[PDB]
Amino acid sequence: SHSMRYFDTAVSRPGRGEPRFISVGYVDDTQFVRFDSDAASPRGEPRAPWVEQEGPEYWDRETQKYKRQAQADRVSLRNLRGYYNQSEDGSHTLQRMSGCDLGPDGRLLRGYDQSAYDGKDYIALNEDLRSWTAADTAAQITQRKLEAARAAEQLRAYLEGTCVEWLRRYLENGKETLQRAEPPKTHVTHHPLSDHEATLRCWALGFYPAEITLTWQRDGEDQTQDTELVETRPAGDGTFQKWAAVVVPSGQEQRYTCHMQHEGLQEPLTLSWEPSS
Amino acid sequence: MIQRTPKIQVYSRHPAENGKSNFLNCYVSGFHPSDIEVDLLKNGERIEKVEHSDLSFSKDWSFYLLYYTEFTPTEKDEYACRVNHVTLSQPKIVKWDRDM
Amino acid sequence: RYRPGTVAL
Amino acid sequence: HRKPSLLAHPGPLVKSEETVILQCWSDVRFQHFLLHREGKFKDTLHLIGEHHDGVSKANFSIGPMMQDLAGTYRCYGSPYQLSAPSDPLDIVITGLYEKPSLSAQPGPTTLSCSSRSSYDMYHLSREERRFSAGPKVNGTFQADFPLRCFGSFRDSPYEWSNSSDPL
Repeated sequence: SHSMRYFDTAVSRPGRGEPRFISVGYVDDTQFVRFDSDAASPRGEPRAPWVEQEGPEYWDRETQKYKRQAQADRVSLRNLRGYYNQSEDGSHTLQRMSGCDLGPDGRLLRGYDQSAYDGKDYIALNEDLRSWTAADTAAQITQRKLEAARAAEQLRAYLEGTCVEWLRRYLENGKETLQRAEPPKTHVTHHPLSDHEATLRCWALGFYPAEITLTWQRDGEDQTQDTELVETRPAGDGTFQKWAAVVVPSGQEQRYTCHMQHEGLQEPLTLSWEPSS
Repeated sequence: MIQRTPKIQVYSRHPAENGKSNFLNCYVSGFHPSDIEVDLLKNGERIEKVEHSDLSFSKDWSFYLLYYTEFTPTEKDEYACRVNHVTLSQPKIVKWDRDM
Repeated sequence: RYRPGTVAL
Repeated sequence: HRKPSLLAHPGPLVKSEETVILQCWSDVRFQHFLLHREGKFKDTLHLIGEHHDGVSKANFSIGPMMQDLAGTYRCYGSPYQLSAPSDPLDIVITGLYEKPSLSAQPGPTTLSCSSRSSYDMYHLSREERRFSAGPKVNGTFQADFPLRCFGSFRDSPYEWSNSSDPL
């Protein structure tokens, strides 16, 4: 089971030029493409080697789509400023998620084209790829225009056809990096907090994909209600990191174990703080 | 109009070994809108060559970014990340604890 | 492969 | 300081991507021409003056016709001193939605333009005139002209839907 998603951000900047349109593309947790309407010569660029060998005819087409989308999102920002009766002097954000989810069989699991306005859900293509769901009465106007323009047909065809095909191709051409397990490297660190307290931090480093779970357990008790869990970080090289900390009484840490389930493993790992001596 | 404050994480790509090369990372996530000011600090002094990822966001529509730089850590060298955002009245300083 | 163009919102 | 003529070639109603030309001219010999669009996206363009047969003309190429290029245009004919604004020219983009259907009662040669896409307005032309739709019982929306058609939405009366069946 895999995924391909495009994330778009259009931000209006009234007195300082056209709205900035940024679009990034992902296969699962791996970015492969990028577009920035503020670059010197705005062009869709590759960000993963398994799209660098696509012809210039590919990148020219993608770039044309991106420029047109920048214009259409400028227009959309204007229209939504109108719909909500908002001033022409504020900065507003329009976001989009589009793309296809592939089941374990490779067939289309789910087609997505959803849009948020100022971080709030605005309008979403429904799973039948034939109807829309509008969050308020301004989005109903957008729904009527979308319907009259047969937008769900073009989108339904992109999602059912081009999206799934090219995701299959991306997945094969980068079968190694993309379909590899890649489990996390682990260890447990000990840090003196104060008299009668000290922190145990459990590390998971260098893993792909990003989905992972670590939990601290004292002997049996599940201290998630007391565990400090940071959100999963990018290490910077396409892999991910995470840690979980628990505050414990000094000299009582052997009761604690870190339990770690991830894709690149079978047996969920259980590791404890081990001083070397 | 919804506004979310950023969560900030200062960390190196790999566990710091003195004299060995590494990447200093500041990860900002969960914020809205996308306008954000992030700088890295050596001795509380700003750092020139600081690259950042392309602006992307999460399924709840909040944005995230990775600002990073090359560095080689020292016992006595110190590093921080400063973040300013409309949700904040004064920028947050978050120092690089190599144990976090 | 990016999605195809649509009318504005 | 005499208002010029603004003429849309080959007409005021443009289809998407189709470059259309706005001609501004007068027997008054300004060496500068300023074209102003009011509407969704206000804008102002500068062409320098052309002189031919006693008329100063100016051919404003407005390019691949997009939504942001529809609106109401005037032009003004010494860079600072400008003329009185020309008569207004409503320039619309067409080609965005599904075209409607034209029934008539009774004769073929009380019209009607129909679609179940709930347009807010409808329009006409020959080689204009408008009316806003009113819904009904079978799930359709309707307007009819007492006596070529287009649809449009209330917030954008310059973005029209597709050249319907001729008649």
